[PDB]
Amino acid sequence: HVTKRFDNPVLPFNDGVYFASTEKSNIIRGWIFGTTLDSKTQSL
Repeated sequence: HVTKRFDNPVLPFNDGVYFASTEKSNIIRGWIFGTTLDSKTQSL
């Protein structure tokens, strides 16, 4: 909060990705993966 630090940009997924999370309050909720993110393609 402090800046409000709303960090959540689109990032590439080249050949597999390592995600590490430090949490204390169950704040990260999920993940989305795909190509265009506009229902033109199939996304998960």
